[PDB]
Amino acid sequence: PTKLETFPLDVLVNTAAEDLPRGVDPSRKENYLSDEDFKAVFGMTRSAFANLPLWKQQNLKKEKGLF
Repeated sequence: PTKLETFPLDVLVNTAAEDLPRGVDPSRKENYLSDEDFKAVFGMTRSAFANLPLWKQQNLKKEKGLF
């Protein structure tokens, strides 16, 4: 698919789901973080995160306000 746009961490954490930017899926907020923000928040590669069990992906996001 088309490369996703990048959005600041605070926009993703503070904006209600229905108020988010066009193209932004609130169930996949981590995919819109810049590489710098993703690395800082999750401390692992995107592929590594995507390969984790769903419960773990969700739990890590919950502790960061990204779920």
